[PDB]
Amino acid sequence: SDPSSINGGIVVAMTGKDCVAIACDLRLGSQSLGVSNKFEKIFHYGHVFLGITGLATDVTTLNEMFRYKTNLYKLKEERAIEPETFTQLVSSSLYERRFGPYFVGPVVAGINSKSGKPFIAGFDLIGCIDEAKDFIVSGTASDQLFGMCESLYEPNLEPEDLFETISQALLNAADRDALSGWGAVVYIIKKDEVVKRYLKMRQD
Amino acid sequence: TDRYSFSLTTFSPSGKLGQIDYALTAVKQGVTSLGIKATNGVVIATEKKSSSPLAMSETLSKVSLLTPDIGAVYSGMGPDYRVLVDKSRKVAHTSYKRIYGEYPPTKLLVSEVAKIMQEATQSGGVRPFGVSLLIAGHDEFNGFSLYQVDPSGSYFPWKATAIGKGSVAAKTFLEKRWNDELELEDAIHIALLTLKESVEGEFNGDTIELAIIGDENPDLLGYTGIPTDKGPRFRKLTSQEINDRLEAL
Amino acid sequence: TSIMAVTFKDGVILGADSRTTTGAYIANRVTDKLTRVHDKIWCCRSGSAADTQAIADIVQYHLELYTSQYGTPSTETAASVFKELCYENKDNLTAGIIVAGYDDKNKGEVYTIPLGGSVHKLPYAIAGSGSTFIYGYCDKNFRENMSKEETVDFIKHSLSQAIKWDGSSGGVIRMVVLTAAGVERLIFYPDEYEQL
Amino acid sequence: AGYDRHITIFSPEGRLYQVEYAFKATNQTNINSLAVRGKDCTVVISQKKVPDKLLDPTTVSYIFCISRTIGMVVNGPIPDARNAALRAKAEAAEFRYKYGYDMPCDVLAKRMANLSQIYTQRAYMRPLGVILTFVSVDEELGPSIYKTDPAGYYVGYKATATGPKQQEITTNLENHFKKSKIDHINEESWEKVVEFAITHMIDALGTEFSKNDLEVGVATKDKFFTLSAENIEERLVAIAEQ
Amino acid sequence: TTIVGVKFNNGVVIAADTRSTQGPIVADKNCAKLHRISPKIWCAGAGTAADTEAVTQLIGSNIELHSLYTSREPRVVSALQMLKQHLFKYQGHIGAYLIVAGVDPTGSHLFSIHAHGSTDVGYYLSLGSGSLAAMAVLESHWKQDLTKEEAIKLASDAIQAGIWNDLGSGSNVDVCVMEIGKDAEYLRNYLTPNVREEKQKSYKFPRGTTAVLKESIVNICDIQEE
Amino acid sequence: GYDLSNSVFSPDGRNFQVEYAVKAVENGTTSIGIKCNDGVVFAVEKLITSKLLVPQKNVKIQVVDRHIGCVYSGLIPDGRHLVNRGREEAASFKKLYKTPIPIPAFADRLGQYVQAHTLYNSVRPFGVSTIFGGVDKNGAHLYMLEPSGSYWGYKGAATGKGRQSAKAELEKLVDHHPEGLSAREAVKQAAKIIYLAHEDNKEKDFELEISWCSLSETNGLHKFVKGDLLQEAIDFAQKEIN
Amino acid sequence: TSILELGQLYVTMGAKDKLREFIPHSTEYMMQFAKSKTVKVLKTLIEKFEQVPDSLDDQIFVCEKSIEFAKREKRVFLKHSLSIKLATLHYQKKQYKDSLALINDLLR
Amino acid sequence: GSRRYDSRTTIFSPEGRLYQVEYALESISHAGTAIGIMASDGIVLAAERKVTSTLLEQDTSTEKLYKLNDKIAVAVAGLTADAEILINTARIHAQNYLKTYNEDIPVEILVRRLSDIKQGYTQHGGLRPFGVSFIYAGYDDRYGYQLYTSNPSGNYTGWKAISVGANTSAAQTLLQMDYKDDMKVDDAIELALKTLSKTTDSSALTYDRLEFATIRKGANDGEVYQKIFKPQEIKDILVKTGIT
Repeated sequence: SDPSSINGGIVVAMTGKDCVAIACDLRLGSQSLGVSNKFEKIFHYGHVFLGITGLATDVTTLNEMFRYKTNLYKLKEERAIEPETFTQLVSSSLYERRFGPYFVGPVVAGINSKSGKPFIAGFDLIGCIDEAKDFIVSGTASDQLFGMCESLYEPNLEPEDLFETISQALLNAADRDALSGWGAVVYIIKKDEVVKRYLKMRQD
Repeated sequence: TDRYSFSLTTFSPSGKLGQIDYALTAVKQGVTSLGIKATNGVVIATEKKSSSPLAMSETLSKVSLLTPDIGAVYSGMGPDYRVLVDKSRKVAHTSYKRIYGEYPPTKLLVSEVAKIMQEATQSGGVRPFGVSLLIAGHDEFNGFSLYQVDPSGSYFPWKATAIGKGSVAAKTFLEKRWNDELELEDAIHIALLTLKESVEGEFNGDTIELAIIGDENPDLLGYTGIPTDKGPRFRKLTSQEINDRLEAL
Repeated sequence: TSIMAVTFKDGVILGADSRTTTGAYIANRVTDKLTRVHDKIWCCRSGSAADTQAIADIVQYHLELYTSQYGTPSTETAASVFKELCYENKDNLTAGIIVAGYDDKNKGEVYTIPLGGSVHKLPYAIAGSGSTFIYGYCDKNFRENMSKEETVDFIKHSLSQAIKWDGSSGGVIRMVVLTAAGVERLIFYPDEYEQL
Repeated sequence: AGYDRHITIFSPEGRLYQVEYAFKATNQTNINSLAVRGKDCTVVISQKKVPDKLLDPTTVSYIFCISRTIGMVVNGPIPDARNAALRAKAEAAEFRYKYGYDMPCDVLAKRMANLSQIYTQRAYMRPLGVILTFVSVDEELGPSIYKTDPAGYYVGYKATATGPKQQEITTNLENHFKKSKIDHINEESWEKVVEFAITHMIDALGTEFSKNDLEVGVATKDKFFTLSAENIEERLVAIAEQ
Repeated sequence: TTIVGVKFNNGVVIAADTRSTQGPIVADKNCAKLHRISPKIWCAGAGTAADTEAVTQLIGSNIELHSLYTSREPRVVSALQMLKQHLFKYQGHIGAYLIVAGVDPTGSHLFSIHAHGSTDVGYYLSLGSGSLAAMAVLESHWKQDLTKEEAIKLASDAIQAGIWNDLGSGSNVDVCVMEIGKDAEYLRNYLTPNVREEKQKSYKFPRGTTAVLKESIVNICDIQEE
Repeated sequence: GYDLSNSVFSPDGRNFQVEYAVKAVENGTTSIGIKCNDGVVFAVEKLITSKLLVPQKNVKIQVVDRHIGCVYSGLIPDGRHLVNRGREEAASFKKLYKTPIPIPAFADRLGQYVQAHTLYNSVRPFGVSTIFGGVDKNGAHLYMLEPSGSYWGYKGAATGKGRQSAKAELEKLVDHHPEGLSAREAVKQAAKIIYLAHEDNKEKDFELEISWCSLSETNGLHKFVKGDLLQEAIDFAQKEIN
Repeated sequence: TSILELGQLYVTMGAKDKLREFIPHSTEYMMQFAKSKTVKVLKTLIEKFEQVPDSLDDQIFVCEKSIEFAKREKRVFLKHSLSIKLATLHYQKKQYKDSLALINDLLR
Repeated sequence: GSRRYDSRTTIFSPEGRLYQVEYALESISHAGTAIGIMASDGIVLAAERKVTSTLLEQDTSTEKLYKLNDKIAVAVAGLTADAEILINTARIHAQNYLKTYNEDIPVEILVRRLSDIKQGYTQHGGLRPFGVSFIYAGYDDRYGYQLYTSNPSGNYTGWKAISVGANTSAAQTLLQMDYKDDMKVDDAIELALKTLSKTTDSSALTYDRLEFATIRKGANDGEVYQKIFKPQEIKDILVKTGIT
């Protein structure tokens, strides 16, 4: 019916201690048909990670839009662009496409490397700075995700245990979803190094 | 009609651009200002001047605020400084407090204002603004920084510099007076002492304008109850604070 | 909303009721509708709160600029700024504006300007949704050049029928008096006008 | 090129001669003003001269009402006086509209100032050859005088004068505040500030004045008025009976 | 989502709550809806989230530019006016409901602006969605001539009862008390409603429970060194 | 070079262009404006170049609105542009404020237009002097506008070749009648000094055109004096100069 | 705030042996302070001692000891300042041969 | 009026030639030298600063050296204001190319685009040129390492060794005798240093007056490490080559 729900897909992001994790499913098709599992929805610009849901075309156009700006930032400033001003950047580019809205949901996940402090932030649609320091949820099955996350999470976890928690929070939610079910990637993101583990997940 | 869109700055037959050669002379026909960069802070100090002594001097500003961490100070023309300070602020808000929702780093602010000078060098109906600016400011990631933007549109970082008419003598004085670690307390005494060799005028806080990009002041914050942000790192020094330091030279 | 103005011997008195609704909920019941856009030319806002407010500024912009180049404008003149702007935004916006002022030459004058934009000179004007109830009371009982105290109790009795029958109006009744003497505020509380 | 001061271009001396030529043209009406800050008022007095009997004396004027709080006194040619009177009016409407209070004098000094710079930066706009004295009474800054000039330079004043013989006035004002030892006369009423002002002007210019050769403008709190020749006549007798 | 502002003749208290919603799902458990137009002018926002936040940015910039050119401290009325024009040219398609509270060189203030371009005055305003519930409380216990100590109780209890009579309300009560002649005081988390009930079972799992179908390592943290 | 244009400045306060525009107006025919108690009375000397002309069929007094007489000297075509412009500006004001324009308002407008033509490289300042007035509801007023954009109130103004004869005789008329004179009585006065202003212009022959705007004769409209009233004026003057 | 009011402690004071003594212990206090504004402060304590005579010897002593610290702990600026005052103590006590040798050496 | 005072500087001379272009070329030998030397394993870019003072901060300065993208950096010699502009034009062009094809720009394409920009200013509009000369060091797979100079007219030619700025004729003679087709990067660094030691416009040649940067295949997995050196790494390799 609405554009975002045609293309499906979910993004979950959860702080731990000194670390963060962002995760997605890799289904991407239109309506009934699953077309591809060779589509990643988490992109990164330096050490800011951006996964994004909703309309498949506005995903790939924000990947290009944001990229172009974080080049101009890297050359000019000569340091990587920090997640904390990336949050403001997300708000501003949406909000000037106020009319002709983008039917999206950015989930920004990163680590401030100058204190070691874990940072997450959210957006849906044309702005809305969804503050948390616990988790941010987005996508077309935010309801499913949301349940798993609020009950499991105990604050200030170890990165290994953060991996157990987020693997579960995607797995159970996804097959009580019809707009997901094909593939899954979990980025465990330490403030010195980036592990990508693709999970096993039953086919729809 | 109008048909002034042809450049009024052109290369000279001997090379170099005549109009920017003219503008720089003008900077040394002005007032005198200097800046010293300390380890833990930055100071700028300049002379306040007016036509008659019956004119005020508190309603005039030659140290002006761009951001709460970045002040500017000039030598050159008063009228030409006034407009560019406003344009400096306008571009600092529109291209960095709307798109990053915060204030720009000193290097990034320098560069913006250098474009505005640049289109005063290119195109018709402009002649260069005849100022040299110091832009001292502080950002977190490169710490304390001192710049000089010139009539030409280049910028230079410096470790200590002066501009104005008493410039050639002043940088010679500051060459022996610069040290590898200088404290901000010590620097304040230095800048006053240099500008005392450069100014004959009756030497009070009311004629010497002092501004520091020292350290953060949570009392100029304007609010409390937020511990996350901290106040202005700029702090304009009014007559009373300078008067104690007059006596300590 | 209920506003009116009615002329008298030395000027005009302007009258209003300060209840201001959005739907069923009153947003604020002390909200003034009596607006100074020039210092002897006041006006009374009605129709949508937004729409009239925007118009009252742009009309202020053009009478300020009148007074600095050409001397103070007449009531006739201020009405015509309202007219021609209501003209441009007839379908875009709605306004009811009754324009009432003191002139030092022709005394006080009342013009009324509906939403289409037209002017009509009248000795008395009513507008709002309070005014389709009080129509008959106002016309039986009116005589030109009535004493000051008789004006005060007429506008009062008129506006007490408006608050009684229309429920969209209410609050305090306020008035502005334009006279040779100056601008004088009146206010009458609910406990005063129910008896009177 | 032989073109070097037809446009607003620096000289080998690094200067704008073009702009200097404006300041040699601010003295063509040869009128003089003096304006002094009381304690709770501002007063500005200027000369009036009519060259013929055949003008109407009322309309001849140099003190132009801009806001209802900001008076403006003009030294230099009346064509550029008017263009300066108009622009200012435009900004005064403009400030109220967008910021929702009346324009401060302080802010009128910088707008009209920045506008002056823009006329010496275009290579096709000739600057106004008018020195404007802006008198006001502000509540946030107190009584103030701001003087702009054809360059766009400005500063505040404790008192100031303008005009070709204005050096003379500078002597009177300097000597006067030297004795008081404060920037403003301690006097709580506008009447006696009109009385003081005329006295220094009689001393300086060396000529006593009449009702029809004066023009007086007074800024009080919250209103700006000009006095007529009749109210000025009263003031003159009371200097004699001090 | 409720806003109260309580003007008294010493200062002004403006308080609002931290629950933001996106329909029946609670979007955020703490988010600061108290925005600083200026340091001395704080407002709060109710209504559409993406439209409050962004337009406090626009005017925040425009008021600072303005004050720097005027070399005087902001007026409140300056904030109110900037907003009014801006909203009106979109003709109510930006659904901002602000209570613009502020001290200035004219005294303590409280104004309202609604999502059409309408502006109202008052010494007590209530606005937003949970308005109705806060408004009811106020009129019974108010009087003019409050102190900051009276006012702060009354506002915060109207916000606490708004939780318990509205579903958009919830979570922590933030209050900001801006006195005249002082720095504004952000007494955040003045009232805690409730602490989240202790759950009866640990849910942290064994390690190696999940499976990994493949994996790879990429470090984007560096580009390949010498 | 610095003596050639309008955007130039020169260190004598002169701006040689504009001064040269007065020299154009100095080739014009005499035009007077008699300010009377009830209104204004214009007359213009109209040179009869040749006996080939069709007589009384060129009007050098053109109306602006319905209540502001306008008569100009200098370059005839150039003046026609300035009047067209003040008929636009009158019409804009009539719409926007729904009253016939005041004369101090009409003054502001025209004043601005000619001032404009001294600040650009690509324009020439117009070389015409206007004389305009009428009756508005603040009373009758009269203004003369210099090519420099200078103007003043006036109880009698003139311009033209025979501004020499005319001025001295206007002094005579304010010392005849220092309490003013009637607009009817002033028809005969405009005839008398236009005739005397053709003894600086006696190489030709001429036709006298007289128009008035007075409250008390024309109900505040700008009308022409015509038929038998007009020939009584011609005879009166004709017999004095013989 | 503590140093300015320690200035009253050393010398004001009335002519005593304790005044004498106190000035050689001011130079000890100097070394603890060890900062930029110590340099200016030192000179003024020394001037007040000069002003009131208390032991010929001892005056010359405190200046010499301070010129020693003025090239090893404090900078060049201090040393020539103190050396002018040493020159002055010599000329006024009427030792012209010592005052000359001191002056010449400075002045290239 | 305006047409009278019009410069007309964009007309041909009797020679068919453009006076302002030559005047631009005249003035760049008043700015410092920037040299490129192409080794077979990398590219050395070696620039001599046109300023120096002991009170200068010349340590955060990258006042000759700019990254246009992480694979193509430039050496700038001339009027710095005009140059700054083109530098952000170039960044905007690189990112555009990257938006539309999702592939980094080849060195051939970006050098043609900057050059056309220059061409416009001398061709019409009555403007004066942008007096800048760029030495482009870049890596692409399609043609490898490629070295390039462009001039204010807006014309480019590839080079195996080039010098721009001050003493162009001089540096060229030297380069021709001490070049070999294939070198290591070190030998190049050495040569880069050596030419600037014989051409330096002050007798002394120091690290704090060198900006110096390479692009090296010392990044494994067929990638290129853009390195702009710190002046304390310059100090060691200058003692290595035995200059100081």
